[PDB]
Amino acid sequence: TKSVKRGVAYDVASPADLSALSTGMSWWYNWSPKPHDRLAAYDYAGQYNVDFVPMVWNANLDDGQLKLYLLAHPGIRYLLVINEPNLVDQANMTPQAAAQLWPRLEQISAQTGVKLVGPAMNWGTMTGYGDPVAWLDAFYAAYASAHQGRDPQIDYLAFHWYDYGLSSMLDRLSRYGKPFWVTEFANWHTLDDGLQIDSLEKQKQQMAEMVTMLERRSDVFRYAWFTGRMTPDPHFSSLLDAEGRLTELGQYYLSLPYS
Repeated sequence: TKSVKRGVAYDVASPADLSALSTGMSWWYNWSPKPHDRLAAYDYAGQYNVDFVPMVWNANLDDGQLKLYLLAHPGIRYLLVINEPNLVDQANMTPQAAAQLWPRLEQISAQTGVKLVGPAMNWGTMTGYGDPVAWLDAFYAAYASAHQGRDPQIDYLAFHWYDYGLSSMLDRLSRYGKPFWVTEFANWHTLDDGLQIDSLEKQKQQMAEMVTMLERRSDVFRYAWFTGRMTPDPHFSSLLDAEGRLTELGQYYLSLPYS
């Protein structure tokens, strides 16, 4: 038994890594429409009690291939859409470009039953749209313009955050009246102010604070820690080390209480 909210943002490739994660982790995603090819002939849901959630990263979408996959995996009830549109190095989609895509996503929702989770917002780099509120206001106005004043279908907003104040950013984004998935988080504060996360204890402290807060929010359905492994790892953000082995952080993550 474990939290339905608790996930990882990582392209899990190894069944051994699922053995390690699955004691506390309910789900994962890999920024892509299908799991890693290594897992194709493994019943991961039945053996590890984990689910994979597909994602449409940007407008480069093979609608037919995704529909075919979702319809044959009716256990999949959610589709993550649009990875950080206001970041030029990520989805890099203007409000209009996202409005133009959206009916294709709504069609996939009607044809398969999946709820749309996204766009996945952060503080951005796109000219004029650093503030996710400015980007989302514009996306809502663009979509409503094209559809006789109807709002875009948003079942859940998604959010990524690598700093203090995650609860304050969710409060600010509540103005849309939508619940959230927080699909990337960790604390990567770096500036020399006393708050820099420059030790494992400090990442463990901030993981406990953030996880407790996300577990206790009724408007947060799922979250995903960033990430399984990375190198270099200056904030000690990795949950995994050797194939099939947790780090101290990973063991700690899986042990945390939940609602």
